[PDB]
Amino acid sequence: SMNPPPPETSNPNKPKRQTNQLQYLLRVVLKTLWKHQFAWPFQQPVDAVKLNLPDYYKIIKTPMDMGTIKKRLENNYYWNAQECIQDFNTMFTNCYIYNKPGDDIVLMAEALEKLFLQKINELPTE
Ligand SMILES: CCn1c2c(c(=O)[nH]c1=O)[C@H]1C(=C(C)N2)C(=O)OCc2ccccc2OCCOc2cc(C)ccc21
Repeated sequence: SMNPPPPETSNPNKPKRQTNQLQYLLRVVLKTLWKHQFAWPFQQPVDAVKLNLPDYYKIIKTPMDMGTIKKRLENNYYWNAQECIQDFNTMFTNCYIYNKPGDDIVLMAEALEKLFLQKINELPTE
């Protein structure tokens, strides 16, 4: 029923790079999704207490959210663009695993995912 610690957004032992692709992921991709009308469920770690979801963190064992991603990008946490893309994909997949296919939140995630995949199709070359 309680929340786990959130995913780390810094770690002095983890290697990292600043690449043009990661800058794009922050300045274009994250910013575009963050401002979307459907972003709000995804802007912070899932609070299973507030949401009365005592099974959330029994079903979702790799939690991810755009607040964490935003901090990771701002903090230069990632080694490459693929690490960040994987975090977005985990976030969307978690929503589809936890929720039923007809749910409103699934429609919202699907709209954000469509936009996300459009923006990463324009991902600049390394
Ligand atoms: C991403 C994590 N997430 C998630 C929800 C969810 O259902 N599934 C998830 O995976 C919830 C939810 C959030 C922040 N996040 C929220 O704010 O819920 C308030 C709430 C509190 C107590 C009781 C019911 C209740 O709302 C029932 C409808 O829930 C909806 C419906 C829509 C359109 C969007 C989100 C949600």
